[PDB]
Amino acid sequence: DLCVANTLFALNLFKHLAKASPTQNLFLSPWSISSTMAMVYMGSRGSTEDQMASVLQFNEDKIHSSFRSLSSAINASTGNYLLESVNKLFGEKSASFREEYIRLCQKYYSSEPQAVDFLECAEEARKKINSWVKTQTKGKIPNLLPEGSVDGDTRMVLVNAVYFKGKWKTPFEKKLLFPFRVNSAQRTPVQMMYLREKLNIGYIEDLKAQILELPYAGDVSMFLLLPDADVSTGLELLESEITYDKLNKWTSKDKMAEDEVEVYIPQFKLEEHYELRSILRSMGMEDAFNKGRANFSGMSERNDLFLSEVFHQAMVDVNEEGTGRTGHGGPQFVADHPFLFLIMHKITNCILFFGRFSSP
Amino acid sequence: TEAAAGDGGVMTGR
Repeated sequence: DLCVANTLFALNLFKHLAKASPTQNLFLSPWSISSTMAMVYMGSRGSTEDQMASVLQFNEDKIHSSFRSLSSAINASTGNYLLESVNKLFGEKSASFREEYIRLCQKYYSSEPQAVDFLECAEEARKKINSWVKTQTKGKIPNLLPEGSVDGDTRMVLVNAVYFKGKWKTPFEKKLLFPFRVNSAQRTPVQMMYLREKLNIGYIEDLKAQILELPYAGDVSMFLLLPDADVSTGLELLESEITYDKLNKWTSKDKMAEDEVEVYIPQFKLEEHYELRSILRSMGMEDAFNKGRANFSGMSERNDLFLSEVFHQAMVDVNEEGTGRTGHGGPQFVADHPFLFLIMHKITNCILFFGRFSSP
Repeated sequence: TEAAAGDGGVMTGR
C-alpha cells in the first residue's frame, strides 16, 4: 500500500484528537495535513527532523517523490468527480531562504513559492493567504488562518488545500425524520436518506462494528463504521481499538461481500476548525514547536525558525445526490447512532477525509 | 458529497 505512512499517521492523529474532543462531531483531511507537514519536514534537521519522520510514520529516503506521485494520482483528471489537492508556500519578501529548499519544495509539492509582507503588513498577508485557500476550496474554507495567527515575526506559511465534489454511484431517496441516538440521555431528530442497493458490507468482529462501502461515481468511496457499548456515543471501543491492520483488511482487501443492503444514513453537514500544535506535540513532535530547540536549517541556513502552529479547517456536506421490494430478511445498515466515516481514494488507498458523526 | 479542507503551517522567526 503506497499510502501506508499517511494512513498510520491519520489513525494516530485521530486518536490523539479524540482525547481533546471525545464525543462531538470531528472532521478533518489527514491527506491535507500529511502534505503540509511533509513540506515542513523537508526544511527540518537534527532532532526536529528525526521526530517529524517518526510522527508522520515515514520510519514504518524517497518520501518527497512518494508525495508527488500520490498527489498526481489524486489530481488525475476524471469526468466522475471534482477532486483537487494543491500546495502553496507564502514567504516573507525580505527573508532569504535556502535555494535548495525553495527548488525542492516546488519540484515535489508544486507549491509555487510566493513573496508576501509579513514583516510590515501581516494582516494583509493573512487575508491574501485566506483568500487563496478560499478560491482553491470553491468558497468552502473562507478564513483558514484566524485573527492573530500571523504577525511581523512570521516568515513562511506552508499551505495545502483539498477540494472534493462527487455524486453517489446510486442516489439516495430523502425520506420525506428519525430519532438519532446521541447518547444514553439524548435523542435528536435527523433527516434520513434511504437506499436499497447491491453494496459491499461486512462486520469487523475485533471492533464490534458493521462496515459499509458507499461508492461515488469513479474510484472514490465513503466507508462507514457503525458500532453495534457505552452510555455516551457508543464509539469508545471502536475508536480505541481501530488500527491500520484491522481497517485495511476490510477497506482494501476483499473481506467485504456484496449483498442487497437497505441503508439509512443521515443527511448532514460539518465544519470544524483545529489548532494542532498540542496534538502534534502529544504525538512526539516536540522540537518543531519549541522556539529554542527547533532546527529548520533546511529552510534557512541561519537556523532562526520554529513552527508556531498548524491551523486546519475542514467541511463536508453529505446529501442524496447521485421498486416493489417488501422483504426485510437481509442486511440493514441503520446509522441512527454515532459512527466513524472516511473518504478513500481507491487508486492510492489514501484517506482523503476522516470523521466522527455523533451530533445532528 | 462536497468536502474541503485547508491546512496552514506557520513558520515564525526567532
